[PDB]
Amino acid sequence: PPKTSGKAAKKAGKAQKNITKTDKKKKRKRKESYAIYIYKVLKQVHPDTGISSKAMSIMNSFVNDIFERIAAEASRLAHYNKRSTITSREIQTAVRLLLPGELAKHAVSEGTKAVTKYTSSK
Amino acid sequence: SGRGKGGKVKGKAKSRSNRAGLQFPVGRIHRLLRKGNYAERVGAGAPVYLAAVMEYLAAEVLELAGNAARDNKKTRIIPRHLQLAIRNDEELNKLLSGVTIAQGGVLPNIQAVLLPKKTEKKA
Repeated sequence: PPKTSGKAAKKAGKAQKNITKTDKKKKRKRKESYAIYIYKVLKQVHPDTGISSKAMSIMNSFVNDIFERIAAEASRLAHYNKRSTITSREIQTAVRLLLPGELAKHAVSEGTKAVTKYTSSK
Repeated sequence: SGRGKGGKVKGKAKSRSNRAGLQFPVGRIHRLLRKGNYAERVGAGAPVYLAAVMEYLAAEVLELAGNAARDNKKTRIIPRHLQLAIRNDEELNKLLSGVTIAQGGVLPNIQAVLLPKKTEKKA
């Protein structure tokens, strides 16, 4: 609206892009994010509950690691079949290798829903 | 422009192919998987299942975190819950671990971490 941004960042930096609380915290080579997923699922389980930006930063890193660990099993299984591709076969087994069967049976059902609704998110 | 907004600008760049949010496209997923030497390609339908699994995991974590936040009479979950309550859950801790100090039983490898016997001693 009349009166536009006077300064721009692009210059030499002292500390990391001389950021002081104004922007989004960018560090530790973090690139893009599951924030959309977490913020979407959060309100489906706990709508009245919210989350701090600090917690979100750690939460995303925590939940991501969980998937990373499962992805490792996928590569492990594919290695037995002498392949380098991830399919439902690996996913289903990978989850059952780390996550208890009681919970694993819930994950499978959730996946079936996603494939039937053709939605890559809840 | 200088004079004003001559054309139609909207997003970060001008292309029909554009990414609205911080989402991860198939190409980026493949790149990450290859960077970790996990897989080269993904089967059709698998990304849909992968997403569901991820959302399921997140749901469980958010359930515990959200409940814990309310216990502390907080409207928004604080980082203290992630370093305390979330660290107490054995299920989450199990999947959050890799081969290091053995927590659970799942240690992928040839034998058990303790080893069923001793080795040979030389005289």
